Amino acid sequence: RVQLQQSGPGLVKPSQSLSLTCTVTGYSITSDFAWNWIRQFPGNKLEWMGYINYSGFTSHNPSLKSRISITRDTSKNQFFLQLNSVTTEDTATYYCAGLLWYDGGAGSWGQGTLVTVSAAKTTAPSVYPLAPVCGDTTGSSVTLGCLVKGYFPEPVTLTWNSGSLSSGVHTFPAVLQSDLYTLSSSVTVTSSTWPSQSITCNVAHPASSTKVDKKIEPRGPT
Amino acid sequence: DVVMTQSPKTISVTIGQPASISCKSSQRLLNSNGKTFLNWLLQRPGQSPKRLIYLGTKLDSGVPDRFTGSGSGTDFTLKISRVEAEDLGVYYCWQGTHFPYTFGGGTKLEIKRADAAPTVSIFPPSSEQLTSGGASVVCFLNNFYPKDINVKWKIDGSERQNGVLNSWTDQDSKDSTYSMSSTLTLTKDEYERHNSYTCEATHKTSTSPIVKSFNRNEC
Repeated sequence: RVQLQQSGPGLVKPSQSLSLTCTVTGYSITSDFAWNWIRQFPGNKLEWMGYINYSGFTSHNPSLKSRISITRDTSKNQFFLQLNSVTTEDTATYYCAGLLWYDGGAGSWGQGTLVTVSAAKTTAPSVYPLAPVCGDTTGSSVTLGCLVKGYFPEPVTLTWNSGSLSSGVHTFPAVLQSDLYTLSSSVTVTSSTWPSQSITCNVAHPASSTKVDKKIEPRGPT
Repeated sequence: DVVMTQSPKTISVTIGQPASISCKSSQRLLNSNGKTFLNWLLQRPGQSPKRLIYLGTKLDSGVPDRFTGSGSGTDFTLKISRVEAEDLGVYYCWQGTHFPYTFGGGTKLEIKRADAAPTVSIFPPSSEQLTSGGASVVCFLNNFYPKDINVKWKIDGSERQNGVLNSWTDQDSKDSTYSMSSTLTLTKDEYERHNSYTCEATHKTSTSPIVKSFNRNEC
């Protein structure tokens, strides 16, 4: 089946342009579909931006007049979005989405790419271990965590033990303050398993090309 | 432009019970060849919207047959015959009959479940952060139901309301609960001045708050 994936810069300065790519696999972009760009703002709000269809015909929302171009490269099986004159109001998650031309069926969306429109500087996070206090480790479960502080822009990715530890995890939405984000994640395991089975939070911040693998050490002798 | 109006804004449903939600369009969506370009989609937490129904009444590819779309003209309905926890999320309608194509504002499906008290955990600043100038104290309030909850921070037994930042997860489909994180940020110097730090959670499972504390400089 058809699979779509967005790529392109995640941070754009005001008055410049966003330029995104959708790579389609599993289907030729010259057959059957309309290839759409759709964005999502804070609040469940979805806006249809436009399409380029299988023959290269295009259509776009009048809400974007003069600012949008949707194009394709059939040799690469990709289609593209350019949105110029951006402002902070264009900060959104951008999705590519194919729907069949004949009936609107088979809709297939990419994972989405965040585009932040801001003058603020890219900043790598500090990743801090959240080790449980002694008195809260004597029960049958124990909670540990990781604090990802001071980064810009979003996103980060966070896993525990390289993704092998996925149950009992809560990763929270980041909070923004002063053009920097802070995120936390908790993980809960059977207390008898720790510290014999170590626990590491793996954080990546693609925009600064930085990764931190922080092992959580107990408080107390290590 | 066509306005797509969804109701209700939110619905809470017990597992195994039906659900029904409505989408009303400001113009008819039938086209000149007999097709109605009305789709329903579901966006699960942290995912893209995904297909459910298309052509007004047709199950889209691979979608569970528990989902039924009905209606014509301007008034459409999505029914779930029996809700599963993984159905939780925001359901959207979409029209492709009239340019420009437009989406409804979304209906959030919440799962109703038995009350659960939070599990509360408090964490001191890391040594690494204390070498830096700042000090964050973190409290997790995990796996509770229903979703309203309150956290109060105390330093040396006195309430601290400044420097607190909270964040909340969406409902979990695995156990239909909610979780919250609260972080109190101070300067390193203010943290090192005081001794005891306390996170208090008040929730409807108990009449008194759940209290977790630590002393700085004790394990």
